[PDB]
This record gives sequence, structure tokens and C-alpha cells, in this order.
Amino acid sequence: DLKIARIDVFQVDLPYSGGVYYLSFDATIVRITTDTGIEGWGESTPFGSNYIASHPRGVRAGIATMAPSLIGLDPRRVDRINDAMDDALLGHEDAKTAIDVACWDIFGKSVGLPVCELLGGRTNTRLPLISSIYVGEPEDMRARVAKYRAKGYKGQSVKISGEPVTDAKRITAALANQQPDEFFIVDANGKLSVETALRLLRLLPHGLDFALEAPCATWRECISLRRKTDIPIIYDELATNEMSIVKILADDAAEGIDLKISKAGGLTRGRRQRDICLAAGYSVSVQETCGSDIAFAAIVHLAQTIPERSLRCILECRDMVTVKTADGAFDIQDGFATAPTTPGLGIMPRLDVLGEAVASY
Amino acid sequence: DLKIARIDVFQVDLPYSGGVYYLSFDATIVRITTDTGIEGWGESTPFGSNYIASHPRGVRAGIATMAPSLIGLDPRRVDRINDAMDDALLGHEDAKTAIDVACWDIFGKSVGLPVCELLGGRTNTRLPLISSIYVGEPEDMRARVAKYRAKGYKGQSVKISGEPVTDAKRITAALANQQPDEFFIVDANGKLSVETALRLLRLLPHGLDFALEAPCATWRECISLRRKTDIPIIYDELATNEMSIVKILADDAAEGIDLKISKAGGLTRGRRQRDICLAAGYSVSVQETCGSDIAFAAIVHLAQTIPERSLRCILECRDMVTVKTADGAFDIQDGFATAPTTPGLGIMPRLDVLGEAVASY
Ligand SMILES: [Mg+2]
Ligand SMILES: [Mg+2]
Repeated sequence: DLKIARIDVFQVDLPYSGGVYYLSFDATIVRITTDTGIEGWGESTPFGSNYIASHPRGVRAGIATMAPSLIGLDPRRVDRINDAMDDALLGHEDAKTAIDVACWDIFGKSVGLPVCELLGGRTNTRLPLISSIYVGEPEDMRARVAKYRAKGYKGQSVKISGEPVTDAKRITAALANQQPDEFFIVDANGKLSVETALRLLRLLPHGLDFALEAPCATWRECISLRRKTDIPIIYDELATNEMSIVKILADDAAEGIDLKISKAGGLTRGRRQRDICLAAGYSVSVQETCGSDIAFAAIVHLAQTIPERSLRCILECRDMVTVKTADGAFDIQDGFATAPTTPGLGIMPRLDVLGEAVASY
Repeated sequence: DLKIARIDVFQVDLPYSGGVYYLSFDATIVRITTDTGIEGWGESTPFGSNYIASHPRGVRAGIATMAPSLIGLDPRRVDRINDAMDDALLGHEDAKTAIDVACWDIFGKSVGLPVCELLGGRTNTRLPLISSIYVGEPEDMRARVAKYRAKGYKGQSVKISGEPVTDAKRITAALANQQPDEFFIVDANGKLSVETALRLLRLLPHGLDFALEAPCATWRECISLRRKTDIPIIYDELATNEMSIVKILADDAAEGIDLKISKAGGLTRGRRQRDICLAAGYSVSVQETCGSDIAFAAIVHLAQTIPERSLRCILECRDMVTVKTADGAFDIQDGFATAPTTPGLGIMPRLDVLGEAVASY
């Protein structure tokens, strides 16, 4: 009754809004067209190739291997589509993401409903945006946190380098005037060894309220650290597909996850993981490795289905870039947003920015 | 004093010697040339894209992302080369493999020594080849096991489907006349759920001597099963880089591993893992996902450095294909082989078979 007739891949250079990130992004955007003419869009944009086992060339290569096997399938059967992608290629959540998201776009358009409504129904609360406080001198970090607070942000992500003594001063300053209505995350991006994590935690003065995200690079190290601290731990890099989330629960390894759409594998896997976390009482932040307006659409729709008490902000990933790839109303107002109310993802890509497809199936 | 001047990538179709595998291979071969003219070779050939998170297009895409960063580095500093590959791209052991192996080839040629001698020194014992018994009717499997026994093979790998009742009959028949000098492996290739693994193990009659390889798809399932059985367990698909091997030890999860060169990340990582296993008392089989004569060279040199008591056969991966990519003397004789004694890997590629490079850096 409805079949995938074509899968087109586009490539877009997305300049970094921060100029240069020390220690532009190559975005992969996919358009799926059904036999009836409905078009759906999805995106997968890795944060370089050093964040997790993912890179731009890898995303497109993965799509090339899977795409042929998807032609003729019903895009509305999102779980079956994912089963099919899994049968064609193991892992590669980053390559599967854009395809899955596009199917959801088509799905919503086919029944005339916003994606969040097909994901269980939209909540009646707004979505808090989270700030990104890059590593710098303690006072600089504190000032930037203040700038965001003055813009209405209620969530802040403080990055650290991995050098415990200075990091301690950075966290102390960054949280200097934290308020009762703010949620703070200290993100180590897997840069701490257990030794360094313990040294950092022991150096911190009392009174600092935050959750520690991605403390160490490997599962073993994070578990080892978990046994020696009472600080809330959030998995990000190590939280990949739904099988990894179940492992977190089996190991009582953390208190929540940073659910990045393209690391999870799309909205379908995002839903699977959402339900695992909500069933367990884990907190969930919805973000992305990186991405334009299209990737942001997926973030907002998934987040709009997570009860406020369980949500830990969302990342307006498009803030990381300077090129607009699509139009959409996300109702942004002083640090908060809400999912659109039109069919599908609620976005309309700018074909001129996408250029001609780099691949077609 | 010695630097990488060029990295060329070749692609070779390798027809399956078994005709068609149910439920040809695309081989990636790399040639590294130093500024002084020394050439080294390496290979990475995935067993399709369903075995592990690896595919042909992915191997080459990974090389494209890493290669530029390697130009100018000393190929002899194998561990530093691997550190550099890690700095350019996380994971992707499959893409790193061919480059690492080629550096070892260069390394051995530069000092006029076989790779196994630079890996710690060759043992004085022969390397037993292992058979591959594809799934079939019980009697057919038993007959094929007999065929290999009659050829002098002392190692046998019996594959199963994942259907416990029939699998039990298959294992019973396949091992019907196993001898005192033979080592048997039953490989589930991660196809058993804990439920199915338990049902299979409970159905088997007493007296069957074998080690169970890759029983379940995920780490959690394998640990769960480990707690409910006393059968030796060997990790294959889940044994990836050295960090995973340390995790096996931390979890007391298995008795040994199936070390596949391209899954491990090359000879350097192979050495790292070898030492972890030998230090622990874990058994080690040296194989490959798939591969021609070049990939086979890496297998033999690593295996020739593992004490006989700890080795669990090697896979003559080239037996899986019908196209010869290089000449080399592996001293094959009735189910046994030994590493060559000439410099480097001891192989000379057939340039005519490789065709023109598909990529150059
Ligand atoms: Mg993070
Ligand atoms: Mg195996």
C-alpha cells in the first residue's frame, strides 16, 4: 500500500558557529520518496571522527551498503525497517539514523500527524535547551555560564579537559552561582581515567550540584569508578543502541543517559531506549552529535514525548553550525522550545543548500 | 630516518570457494611505500556485513579518513602508528588492520627479519589448521568432519543454526568419532539466545568434548549464560580490541578467544591481546574474518609466537576463496603450517591481480 521507491543522499558542509573547535561539519542528509510521492527527510552528522566510532565517510558508506535492501519496504513499519537495516549491516547506528528519521517524516505525513504524536503523544510542557560551556579558564567558563543564564537557559553542560586540578577550579567557578531551577552537567567526554576521576572528585569542595557525564572511555572504567563514588553518572558515548541501555540497567551503572539521535540509531531506537529508561526511572537528555535543522527536528519530537520529570534538557544542535538546511517552527523562546504541530517532522528542506544528490538508490 | 611516503589502496573480488554461502568477498589490500622505497602489504576482508559491525565499503572509508594523518610517520614504530590511527578515528579495527600489517611488513624488511621474529620470536612447533564444518544434516556434518580428519586436521569448528533440537543432533553426530588428539569447537556465531543456549546444552548427551564459541550476540547474554553452565566459552565476535579482552578478564567471562587479525585491529593489537591472554592463561586461536594469502601471512606470523599449549589452531583463511593474491611459502603439510623465514611477512603480491589502486594518499 506504501513502499520506498527511492533513497537519495545529499552532503552539506556545515561551518562551526564557534569558528574552530580545538581537541566545519560534514552533514549527510537523506530523502526517501515513496511510490506515492511522499517525501521524508533525515540527517546524520558526526562530531568529527574522534567523539565515537563514527565519521562522515562511514555514514555514507553504511547507507550505500543498506539502501538497496530497503527499496520496496513500507516506511511506516518503522520497527520492521530497522530490523531490515540490522539484517543488512550490524551496528552503524550513525548510518541507519538518517534513513529511520526520514521514514518517520513520511509516516507522519501519511496520516497527517506530527511525529511526536505518533511516538506516543506530545506532553504539555516546554523543552528546556541546554548550553555548551567549552573548556577555558575558570572565570571565562563562569562568565559564559552567566551569559546563558541571562538568556533563560535552565540546563548547562560544563566541559572539562581531564586535568583534575585545573578541572576542579573550572567546575567550582562554572557553578559558582548556580540556581535552584538549573540542572548542571559536567561532561568529561570519556577523558578521565579512573585515577583522574577519583582525584578530581576528591578535590571538589562541598556544595556543587551536578551530574557527571561520560567520566571514562570504557565500560570497565566507568563501572570501576561507579563503585567508588556517589555522584550521579550519565552515560553518553557508551550509551549507543538499545542493547547497551539494557546493559546499563543490568550493571546498575548509571542514573540516566544522554540520548543522541544519531548515536542511538534514529527515532525508532530512540523510542525503544526512551521506554527502557522511563521504565527504570533513568533521566534522559535528548541531543545530537551535531546537526542542522533536520537533525534538530528529530530531537524535538522525541523529547516532546518524555515526561518533564524525566527529561534533562535538549540540545539545539543547529546552534553548533551556521548553515540553515530547512525551515521549521520550533517555538524557541528564551531557552525553551516545543515540537511543531504540522504533519511529519514539521520541516521543509532548502533544496538549493543541499545541492545535487551524491548518491541515489 | 624512515617515513611513510605513500599509502595505496587496492580492491580485489575474492570468489567463495564454497560457491555460495547461505545465511564472493570484497577484499581491501593496502601497500605502504616508505620514502626509502620499502614496500609493505596488508589486507582487511570482512565476512560480509552481517558477521560483526564491518563491511567492505566501511573498511575503505575508514582508511580514507585515517591515511592522510599517517604520511610522514615512521612505520617501524608500530605502537605509535596505532596511537596515531586511534587519534584520527575511534574503533574501526577493520580499517586499521591493513595499514598496521603493512607497517609490520616494512618493519621486518627494514631489519631483514621475519615478522614473527620481531613479535617476540618464533616457537619451534607447527601450527595446526582448523576445519570449517558448515551447517547441514547431522550425517553430512559427521562425514565432512571425517574428511578433514583423513587430511590430518587436528582442529575442527562445527557451526550450528540456533535451533536447539536439531543442533544437538548435529553436534552429537559431528563429534561421533572425535579422537584424543583433536580439539573441537562448536561455533554459534552469536545465534543463540540464553534460552536457546540452555535448551541446547541440556539436550546434549554426556561425553561430547568441545568448547562453545560465541554462544550469544551480546555481552550481557554471554555473561548470563556463563553463570548457568560449566562448558568452556570462547569469545569471537565480542572479542574486538584489547580493551574488550581486558573486559573479558574483569568479568571472568570466558576461557579464551578467537583472535581474528582484522577484528583485533592488526598485528600490533594482535600482540597486545596475545600478551593479555597468555598472562591470564586464556587459549588463543588465530584466524581471520576472511582473506587471501596476504591476510593469511599475518595469521601465521602471529600464531608462530604463541606457545603450543596456549594455541587453538589457526584458520587458513585463503581456503575460503579461489583467487591467489600473493606468493609465499607457508610450509603446509597435512593440516599444519609454519611461518616463513624470509624478511617481513614473507609474501610477494601479484600486482596483475590487484589492478590499479582505487585510492592513493
Ligand atoms: Mg556528552
Ligand atoms: Mg567464530
